[PDB]
Amino acid sequence: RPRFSFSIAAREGKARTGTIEMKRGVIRTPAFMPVGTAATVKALKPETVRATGADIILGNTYHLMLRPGAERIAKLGGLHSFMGWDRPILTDSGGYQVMSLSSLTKQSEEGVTFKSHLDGSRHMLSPERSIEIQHLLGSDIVMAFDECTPYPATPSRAASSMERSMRWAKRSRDAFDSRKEQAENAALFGIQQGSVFENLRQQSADALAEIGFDGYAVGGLAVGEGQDEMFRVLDFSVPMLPDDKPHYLMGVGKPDDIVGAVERGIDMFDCVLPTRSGRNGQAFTWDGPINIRNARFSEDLKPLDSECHCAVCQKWSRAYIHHLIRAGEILGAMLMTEHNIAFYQQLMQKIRDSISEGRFSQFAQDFRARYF
Amino acid sequence: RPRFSFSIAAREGKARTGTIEMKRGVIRTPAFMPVGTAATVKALKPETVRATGADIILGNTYHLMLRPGAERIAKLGGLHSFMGWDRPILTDSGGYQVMSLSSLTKQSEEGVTFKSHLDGSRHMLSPERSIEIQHLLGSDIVMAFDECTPYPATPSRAASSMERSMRWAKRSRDAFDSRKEQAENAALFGIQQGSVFENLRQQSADALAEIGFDGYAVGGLAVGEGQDEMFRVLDFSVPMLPDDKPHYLMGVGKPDDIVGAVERGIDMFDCVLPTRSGRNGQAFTWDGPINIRNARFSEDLKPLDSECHCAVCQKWSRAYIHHLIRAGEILGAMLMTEHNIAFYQQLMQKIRDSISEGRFSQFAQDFRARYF
Ligand SMILES: Nc1cc(N)c2c(=O)[nH][nH]c(=O)c2c1
Ligand SMILES: Nc1cc(N)c2c(=O)[nH][nH]c(=O)c2c1
Ligand SMILES: [Zn+2]
Ligand SMILES: [Zn+2]
Repeated sequence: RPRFSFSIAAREGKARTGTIEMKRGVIRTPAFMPVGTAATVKALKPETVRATGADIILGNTYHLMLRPGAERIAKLGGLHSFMGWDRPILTDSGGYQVMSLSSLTKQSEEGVTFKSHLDGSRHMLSPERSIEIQHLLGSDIVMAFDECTPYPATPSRAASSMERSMRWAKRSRDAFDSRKEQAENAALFGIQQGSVFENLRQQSADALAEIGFDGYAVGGLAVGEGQDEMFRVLDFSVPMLPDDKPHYLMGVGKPDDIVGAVERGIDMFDCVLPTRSGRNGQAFTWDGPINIRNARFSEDLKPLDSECHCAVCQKWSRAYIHHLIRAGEILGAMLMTEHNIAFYQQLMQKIRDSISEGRFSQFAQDFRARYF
Repeated sequence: RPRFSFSIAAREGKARTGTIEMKRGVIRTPAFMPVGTAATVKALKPETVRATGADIILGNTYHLMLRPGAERIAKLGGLHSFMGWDRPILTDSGGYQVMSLSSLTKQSEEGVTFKSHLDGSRHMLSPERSIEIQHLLGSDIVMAFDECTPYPATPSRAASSMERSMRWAKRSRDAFDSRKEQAENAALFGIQQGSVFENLRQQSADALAEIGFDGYAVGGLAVGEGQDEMFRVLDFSVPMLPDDKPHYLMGVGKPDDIVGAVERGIDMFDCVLPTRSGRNGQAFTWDGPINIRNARFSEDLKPLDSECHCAVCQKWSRAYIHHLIRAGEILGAMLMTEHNIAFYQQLMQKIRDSISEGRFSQFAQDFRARYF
């Protein structure tokens, strides 16, 4: 396969369905990427993640540079080898989690200096270091290092962050290209910023396209603005990005958000929702999510979802998983997670098929009628 | 298959190797039984437990009567159906864990009344109720309800507990037999008591044989007496039990204890060691156990054990599992547990094969030379 090749097979309105070919595998889009936090998709062996239908997973750069270490993972043969996942891996830049999880973050034009929320150590993450860490990890899709703008943002602050992000996008591009091995085997995605302001999003899109990237992510969303606002922003933002390249909506995972995002042109998604779902009792079903911990499921012999085809719904009942979760049993987490990720992948398959068949709009309608 | 049929295929000294045929499956002996505490073998799907080579698992009656409830499990179709394990299941009487984990235990000739260490509720466990609960669970091998004697024990107290246990063994037998369905489909094991005293063990063995059971367990050991004393007691105790029936050593699981116990006539074992091992970093190897959390394994690319054939040793390195455990990741527990249970099953296979081939004594010697 080629280093990177995105092809759209079918369309319906703004929605697209196709594939991304990379050296390590083919990615069917719209795609959902399970998140591997500390070099592991929570409570799941990589073979199980693949069994759910996943073509690609996301790796958190922030956690990896801290815990085992980027250099260490490289010495061990790369993240793929390390965790046992031989398919594509998209890695975030680490920046977003630096601003969310780390201590004493000192920001500058050069990058960001911060303290670990673990050992209390110190690191100087920058566009160059982030690209380098992602290289050390052996990432297939590398995200440009940016600065996520907090919501709500004033036009002036949103402009400054976006402008800095565009400058950092150029530095990310150059860092990526100067590393021969990485440029020849991996892909690079740029990230659009501009908060909720149309003019800023347009300037960001133009700057990104001018630099040139393999894919374009819509950043700065799913940060407290609500679905209506997110959709309103996506309405004008997605059309600004190059049509022939993948559109990636970062940190978006509620089923209804994904459906609406695909209707607006998004091809890729990632979220912790599925993994953190079965950690509190939340299991997704076609009739809406349910909290397995509720007493009404103590003697329910039916599977988590009536039509889901995952191994969990084939083999175990709600009653058993209810008991497992309430007992604080690890198997409870394993089973809940497998089902949830499988549910998401089935959602992505239903989306891809409906687009390919020109009945996506009807699917979106039927999905919402039942889900809500 | 028959309700119960034990047959010895080979012998070497006191050691035996054979099979127990039951309706739900064949059990190869000497056998190691993984422990399913809250209706789950910690961090493992039942298919994975079977993949390690396990022919049978143990179910904790104490935990089950408390958490989901015996009656509830029965209404749900039995423990086998509930947890997804269709092979034999041996259930303890619940008594031992009543004296170890529960609050305010009030003992009498009728049984034991106690408070739950969970909700703080109250229950009246007796030989009749224990047998009944095990029936409700759908147990294949039912353990008689006894009274484990604390170590050290005075001759007088050991005698009183043993005598009470023999009276409770008779009540267990009668309770079991009066329940047609249970008597026709399940097996009943009696438990020998008498502490470290030879005369008491002899009286217990005689009383048990007089009543008649499908199997005989050596109870009252692995309670703080040390390996030398345990072995010394087994030396004279095992020969007192019927030779043509299975000999079960309860709560014994260190690899060296199992080897020495088999040399003394034991056919069945169960222990939490394997499951609680990979919870602190302990992984068993042929060169002795290792603590995966130790910094020396951070960049060790070799598998947990060099010759182990489990899926974990085929797919992941010490370095990865070291990181997972130190990161508090669930997959760390899943991988450590699978390997440890697989190691135990391989130990049981090496024991069975060496007995069948008349070279067990040599195996025991070689095993210890390397393990220590
Ligand atoms: N919701 C979001 C999640 C993310 N991981 C990111 C990011 O990594 N970079 N930039 C972003 O804007 C962003 C937004
Ligand atoms: N070590 C032991 C573990 C056990 N689960 C038991 C038991 O269940 N009954 N009686 C016993 O003596 C005993 C001993
Ligand atoms: Zn399912
Ligand atoms: Zn192994």
